[PDB]
Amino acid sequence: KSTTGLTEAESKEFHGIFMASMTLWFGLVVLAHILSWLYRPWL
Amino acid sequence: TTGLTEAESKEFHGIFMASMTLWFGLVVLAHILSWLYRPWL
Amino acid sequence: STTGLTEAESKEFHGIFMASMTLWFGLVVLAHILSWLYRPWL
Amino acid sequence: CDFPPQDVVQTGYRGLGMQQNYNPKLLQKVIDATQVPDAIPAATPGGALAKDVYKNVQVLGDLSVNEFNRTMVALTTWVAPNEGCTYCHEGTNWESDGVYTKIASRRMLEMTRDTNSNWTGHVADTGVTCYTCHRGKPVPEHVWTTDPGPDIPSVFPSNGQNTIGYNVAYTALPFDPFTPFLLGENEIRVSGNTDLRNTNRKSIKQAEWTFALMTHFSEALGVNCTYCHNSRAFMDWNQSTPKRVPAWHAIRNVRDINIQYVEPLGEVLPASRKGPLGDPFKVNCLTCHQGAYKPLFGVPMAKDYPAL
Amino acid sequence: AKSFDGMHKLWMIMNPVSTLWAIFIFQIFLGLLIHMVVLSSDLNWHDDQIPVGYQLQGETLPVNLEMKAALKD
Amino acid sequence: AKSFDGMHKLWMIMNPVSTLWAIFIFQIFLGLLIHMVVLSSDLNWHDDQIPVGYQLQGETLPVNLEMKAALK
Amino acid sequence: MNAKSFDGMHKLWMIMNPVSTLWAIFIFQIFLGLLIHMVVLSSDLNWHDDQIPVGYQLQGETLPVNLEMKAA
Amino acid sequence: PEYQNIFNKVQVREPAYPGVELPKGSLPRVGKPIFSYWLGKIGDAQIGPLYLGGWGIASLISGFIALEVIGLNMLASVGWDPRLFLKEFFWLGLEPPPPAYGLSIPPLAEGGWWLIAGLFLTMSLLLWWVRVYKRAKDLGMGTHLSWAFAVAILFFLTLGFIRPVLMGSWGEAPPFGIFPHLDWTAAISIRYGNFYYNPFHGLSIAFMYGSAVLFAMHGGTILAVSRYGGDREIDQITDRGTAAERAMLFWRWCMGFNASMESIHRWAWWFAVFCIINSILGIILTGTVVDNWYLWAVKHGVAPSYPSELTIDNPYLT
Amino acid sequence: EFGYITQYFDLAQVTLWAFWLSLLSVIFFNRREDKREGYPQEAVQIFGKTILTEGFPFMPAPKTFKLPHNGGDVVKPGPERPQYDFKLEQVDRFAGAAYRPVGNPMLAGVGPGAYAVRANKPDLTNAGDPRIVPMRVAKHFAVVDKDPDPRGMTVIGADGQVGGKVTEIWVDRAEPQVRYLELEAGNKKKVLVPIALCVIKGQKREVKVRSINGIHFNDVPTLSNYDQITLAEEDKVSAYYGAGTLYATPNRAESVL
Ligand code: BCL
Ligand code: BCL
Ligand code: BCL
Ligand code: BCL
Ligand SMILES: CC[C@H]1c2cc3[nH]c4c(c3C)C(=O)[C@H](C(=O)OC)c4c3nc(cc4[nH]c(cc(n2)[C@@H]1C)c(C(C)=O)c4C)[C@@H](C)[C@@H]3CCC(=O)OC/C=C(/C)CCC[C@H](C)CCC[C@H](C)CCCC(C)C
Ligand SMILES: CC(C)=CCC/C(C)=C\CC/C(C)=C/CC/C(C)=C\CC/C(C)=C/CC/C(C)=C/CC/C(C)=C/CC/C(C)=C/CC1=C(C)C(=O)c2ccccc2C1=O
Ligand SMILES: COC(C)(C)CCC/C(C)=C/C=C/C(C)=C/C=C/C(C)=C/C=C\C=C(C)\C=C\C=C(C)\C=C\C=C(/C)CCCC(C)(C)OC
Ligand code: HEM
Ligand code: HEM
Ligand SMILES: [Ca+2]
Ligand SMILES: [Ca+2]
Ligand SMILES: [Ca+2]
Ligand SMILES: [Ca+2]
Ligand SMILES: [Mg+2]
Repeated sequence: KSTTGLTEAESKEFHGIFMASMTLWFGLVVLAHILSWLYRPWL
Repeated sequence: TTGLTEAESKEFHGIFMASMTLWFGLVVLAHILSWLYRPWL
Repeated sequence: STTGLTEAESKEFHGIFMASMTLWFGLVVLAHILSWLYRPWL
Repeated sequence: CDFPPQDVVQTGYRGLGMQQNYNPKLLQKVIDATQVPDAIPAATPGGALAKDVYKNVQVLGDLSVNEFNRTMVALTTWVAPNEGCTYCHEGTNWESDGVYTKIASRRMLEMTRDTNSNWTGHVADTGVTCYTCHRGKPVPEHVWTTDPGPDIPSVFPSNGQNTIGYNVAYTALPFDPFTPFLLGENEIRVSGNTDLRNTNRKSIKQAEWTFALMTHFSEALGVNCTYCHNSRAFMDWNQSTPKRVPAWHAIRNVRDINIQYVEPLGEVLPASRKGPLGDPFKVNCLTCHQGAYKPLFGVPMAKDYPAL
Repeated sequence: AKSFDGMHKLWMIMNPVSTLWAIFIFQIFLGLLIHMVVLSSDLNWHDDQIPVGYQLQGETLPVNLEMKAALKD
Repeated sequence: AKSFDGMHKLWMIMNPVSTLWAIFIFQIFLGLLIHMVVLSSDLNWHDDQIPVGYQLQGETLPVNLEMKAALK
Repeated sequence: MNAKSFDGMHKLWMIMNPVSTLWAIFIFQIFLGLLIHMVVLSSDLNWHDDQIPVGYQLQGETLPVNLEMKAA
Repeated sequence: PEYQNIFNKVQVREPAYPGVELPKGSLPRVGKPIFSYWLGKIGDAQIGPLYLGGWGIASLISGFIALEVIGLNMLASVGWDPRLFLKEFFWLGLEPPPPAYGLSIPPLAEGGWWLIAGLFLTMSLLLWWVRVYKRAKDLGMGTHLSWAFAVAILFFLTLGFIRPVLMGSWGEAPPFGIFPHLDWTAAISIRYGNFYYNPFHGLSIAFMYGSAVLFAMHGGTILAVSRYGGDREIDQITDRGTAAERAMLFWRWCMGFNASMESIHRWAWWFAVFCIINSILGIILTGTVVDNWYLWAVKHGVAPSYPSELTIDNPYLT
Repeated sequence: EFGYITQYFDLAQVTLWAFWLSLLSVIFFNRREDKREGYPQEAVQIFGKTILTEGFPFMPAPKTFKLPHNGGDVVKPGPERPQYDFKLEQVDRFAGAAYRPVGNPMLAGVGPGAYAVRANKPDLTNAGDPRIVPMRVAKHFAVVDKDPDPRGMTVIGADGQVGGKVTEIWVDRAEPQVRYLELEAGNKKKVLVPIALCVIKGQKREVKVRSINGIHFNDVPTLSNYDQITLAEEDKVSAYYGAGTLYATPNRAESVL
């Protein structure tokens, strides 16, 4: 059976930090798009 | 065989179906917005 | 059996396979009815 | 895919290549588009001359009045059959020049007479009429202008190649060979007259420009290289076919049409009939052949009209 | 109504990790493809010059016009 | 609403290191691609001559104009 | 959280190789540097050929020595 | 029928092999070896490790700078659009300078990028040459692979650097495209009167056909005696077994003469190298010594003479 | 003037001559290298006398291979080891006639069943170990699943009969791959079969060996020690299987049409 060797505690830890990082990245993306819309609206 | 028992398969199936439903919901929303902006048919 | 499935397992698989194929063909028919209403090709 | 069978015409010695290949299904599209126009009954002879009866005739002054009216009926059926006689006049003030189409028409009459009389080395006794290019529409179907090329950065000059190239048979060859050759007058020959190094200084790029123009000659007539050459020596006249000699005159003829007549009309026409660089539409091999080895397969229409 | 009961047993014969990877990769490829297919049609939204043409806006700025004038001399 | 409870178990079947590397590489490739797609459209911001054209600005400097006059 | 959300981040290098990452970063940065410089040089913002603050080929063509030699 | 020995039916794994020990003072090998099941169906399954020293890093920096330049110019020719890049990809190219510039260094968007890419590609191939030589020599082997590589590099430099310099123009060299370089091939044949009457071109075609013939023959013969251990050529060379004996009897009976298990590899070497030697000789004389290959062939009694029956009038004589 | 000639002699001409002479000279050297094996040849004379001839061009001077791990020197062209003892009868009374085997054709070592006389040492790895070995001596190998493990299958023999059962796999350590299958025959001997003469069917769990018949697996040559194989033994085994391609059935050497 395919397994990664991580227990359930390690998976919980990884998941916490993964979700935090992804949220921060998407926040920065939204900010970039607001600036671009203010400068050069495309729709 | 995949080595999953029947309980593990049930668990995986639950989460798989939930995720697929959420994804399709987001797709429908994107298409409603696109139809409002630029109708293609 | 050359696939290792017994006769009970084959019966089970066949049941679900036929149900799934019927549902798929139903969706295909629906798509074509909509397309005929919008843009008839024959 | 062009499924078999085909039609092949042999045009040279045996075992040498040198043959033309037709697909019956593609040739039907060229047959299904010719449509020779219908005759106009000859005019009652004698009478008063046009120069003595009409007020502003400057080209067709030595035709009888019957011949004049017949010519006008033909000009309507050849160029503008839908819009009628007022395409090139006002209401019924025939003698006015208030439209540009009348100036254009006068110049075009002159050009057709010049080609029909002075260029028989190319159009030998079949000649041309309006219908040879307009085919019943005011703007001909196959024309060209000086191609600017694709959009590139502003500090990048055009080399004039490496694109798709719709007029040079979809190759990556130079995409506009008409500006140097069919409006300008450049040398097409590139090969030497002896076998060792001599005074010849042409390059491979000039060879590419020639190759581009020849690709257009092939496409515009429906033929191959071997319709006028033997590939083993593209430069020897003693190993060419007789069809190479009319093509030689054709080149010169087209230059005349574009230098004396069509380009000077760039003053008269509106902005609708011009290209990106602001020059009018011009004439090609494809403007009258339109994919056949002779325009309309060589039906002699022009003999019935003494105005041309 | 009872035809699809044993469906969860699918994952006892099909590998879940392989299937997940296949689905993700296919979805990304299809996303790129549909965006490229729509951009190459009349529905294109980057080059349609709506709500305004920006290259045209740059060519007719008064400063650029005045500089292009002083070159014709 | 409790349908996504066991989601954290994803990392017991999918390798975290492989996933991280895949995400990073894909993001860089997509960044390059979208920048190139938008630069090749009407939204281009490098060549639009806004707020001013610089090649044209260099051709009309008084020093260059006076040198081009004395040549011609 | 929102403040304790990034606590264990330093553990990243227990699953990501530091040597591979270092080499990848350096090489990617050099490639990107070359690419952006070439993309900006091919636009209106070009700074080598804009003839600012002066055109040097034009300056060389109009030196008195060159002019006097061309006059014959 | 009987097993044909085209695919491996049963596969076996042991731990990866790191490689024969190098002389002391060498760098380690980079990479951890992986195994491919699909590559193992037809050949060896291990991929890696790899040796990166001084010459193979300078090469790979040069080559990638060249590739970046070529790719970016192809991309600028469509206005930076990647969709159009994929759409019209076989028609794009980086073009040489206009022939009127001669051998000077032209401005960057009118042929200077071509010149840069050519220089960097050249340096890449010479550094790779040194790598190939040193890699074979540090393991104690003969350097036969460097001689053939040198011949290939010389052909790349002939068409491209040496002939354009002897002619006086960079615009005589090929561009970097797919359809563009095919167009170059056709045009240089058209300008210098028909490459079919170039004799070095005929001889190199003889040797390219011969390469295909010889390698079909050798590949067949060794697969046909692999049941007697014929695929192990080193042992059949240093201790001739029945596989080599049968292999040489087959050709002796069939066409009257044969080679040995070591000599056939010298025939292979030469048939691959004479092709390119004649390539160099045929390109280096075109334009610089001979201006029309068909007229040359006529002067030396080579071209056939079809019957005429007609007379065509050269209109420049009239 | 289109074809005017200034001078007949040019450089292309001379260079072409030089090439004709540079070929025509690698032919010479390659043809001389071709004759380091099997020469001088034996020419039969008018009334049966045999002489040694050497051909055109003549044989080269001997060169030496220095084999690794004190495996000796090999001079070529050099001496030959003596042939064994094949018996043959000619069929027609002229030098170019064919020969017939005298006894049992399978056990004669003539025709496709001939073999060479190699060294009685095993082939070595770069470290000095024997190269072809059973998978119990090489303890690090494993068959990749996804592939039918032949251990256990039967060895049907070309007439439908059973030959024996597979009991071992023999691997190659220098290039990891399978070379031989070991099987126990009908009289309980251990014999080898090359993997390039076996069609393996995983589902039938059979190995079909089209070369010889079922009863023929009892007379396959055997090895001295079963932890290694020598060059001579490889030759003997393979040659025995190759003799069956023409001698197994009395109808195999008998003109298809
Ligand atoms: C008209 C279009 C606008 C424009 C509209 C946008 C929009 C909209 C966006 C960008 C975004 C980006 N733009 Mg921009 N941009 C313009 C012109 C440029 C020019 C230029 C030469 O002209 C450059 C060099 C950039 C470069 C960038 C990058 C900083 C960023 C892409 C990040 C990425 O791909 O990470 C992908 C790679 C990874 C995720 C690997 C992970 C590595 C880790 C996480 C660290 C990476 C650091 C990261 C690059 C930047 C974080 C910044 C710091 C807070 C300082 N833009 C023009 C003016 N640009 C994107 C962005 O802002 O992201 C938030 C974005 O959404
Ligand atoms: C005038 C022509 C019509 C048109 C006429 C039709 C017709 C007719 C058909 C489609 C069908 C499809 N069309 Mg359509 N379609 C048009 C324009 C589009 C556009 C677009 C960019 O313009 C897109 C992206 C699509 C895309 C699609 C897909 C949804 C679907 C084919 C799926 C498939 O092959 O799966 C194949 C893959 C598998 C079988 C793998 C396993 C699939 C598993 C089980 C899950 C897949 C989910 C399924 C695709 C989505 C339906 C789920 C429901 C939401 C519950 N069409 C235009 C407007 N289209 C087909 C369809 O509707 O199928 C039901 C169909 O018969
Ligand atoms: C006229 C056409 C409209 C338009 C009509 C549509 C339509 C209709 C749709 C999109 C969809 C998408 N569009 Mg859009 N879109 C337009 C212009 C753009 C532009 C641009 C440069 O102009 C960009 C960059 C995008 C980008 C996107 C993506 C965000 C999304 C496709 C994602 C995907 O491929 O997942 C595929 C990859 C996977 C499934 C792998 C697994 C990924 C997992 C599950 C998590 C990924 C996160 C996801 C990408 C982002 C969700 C974040 C937020 C919660 C929303 N569009 C124009 C304005 N677009 C699709 C979408 O929204 O899907 C929901 C969609 O249906
Ligand atoms: C209409 C066109 C002409 C024609 C015009 C030409 C021209 C011109 C030439 C040939 C040449 C040859 N022609 Mg021809 N040829 C014609 C008809 C034929 C016919 C035929 C059946 O009609 C055949 C069989 C051939 C066959 C041949 C070959 C024998 C010979 C090419 C040698 C070779 O292998 O180069 C391929 C090998 C190389 C190019 C070596 C490259 C080696 C280096 C090391 C590459 C490394 C690259 C690097 C790692 C990757 C770079 C990255 C990228 C650039 C980005 N020609 C017709 C008559 N032909 C060549 C020749 O030999 O002239 C005498 C040649 O120059
Ligand atoms: C005797 C003549 C024949 C010959 C011989 C020959 N070529 C050789 C050798 C020899 C003996 C080598 O030892 C040398 C080598 O190391 O190969 C393993 C090589 C080689 N000949 C190669 C290719 C090659 N040889 C060709 C031709 C020929 N080579 C002749 C027919 C051709 C043709 C016919 O077009 C090609 C494309 C390379 C694989 C290799 C030299 C590698 C090299 O120089 O790489 C360093 C430089 C770089 C550009 C690094 C950057 C990344 C590269 C783009 C990766 C290479 C990938 C590959 C070239 C893909 C093909 C791309 C094309 C589709 C554009
Ligand atoms: C025609 C005539 C007048 C006839 C009268 C004579 C009479 C009466 C009868 C004679 C009887 C018969 C039946 C004769 C037929 C033969 C005749 C007449 C002509 C055929 C001769 C012929 C076709 C020769 C062509 C030879 C050529 C050009 C070969 C091309 C390839 C080439 C150059 C090969 C050289 C390299 C060699 C030798 C390759 C073979 C070779 C290969 C390929 C290995 O792999 C290999 C592996 C391991 C050990 C050895 C070898 C090996 O030797
Ligand atoms: C979008 O892409 C990015 C940027 C992301 C990268 C991707 C790269 C891609 C997709 C590249 C595609 C490349 C292709 C299709 C390349 C095609 C190449 C082919 C078929 C080329 C064929 C022939 C070219 C030849 C033979 C060139 C020979 C040139 C030579 C020998 C140059 C000599 C010049 C020299 C030695 C320099 C002298 C300069 C100096 C300074 C001495 O002059 C005085
Ligand atoms: C059947 C309808 C038409 C009639 C009745 C007609 C009538 C006339 C008349 C009477 C004149 C001479 C008047 C004068 O200048 O004194 C004339 C001249 C002319 N018409 Fe028409 N016309 C017709 C159709 C056309 C059309 C379709 C064209 C344009 C294609 C055209 C182009 C000309 C030109 C160029 C002249 C001047 C001829 C010259 O300079 O010698 N006419 N027309
Ligand atoms: C540069 C492009 C041209 C080329 C290469 C060309 C070539 C030729 C050739 C080779 C022929 C003889 C056909 C044959 O006998 O098989 C021909 C005939 C003819 N062409 Fe063109 N032509 C060109 C342009 C034109 C144009 C523009 C026209 C119209 C104004 C025209 C009108 C004719 C006519 C009427 C004939 C038939 C003459 C006859 O019966 O002998 N051609 N052309
Ligand atoms: Ca004239
Ligand atoms: Ca828009
Ligand atoms: Ca700007
Ligand atoms: Ca500057
Ligand atoms: Mg070109």
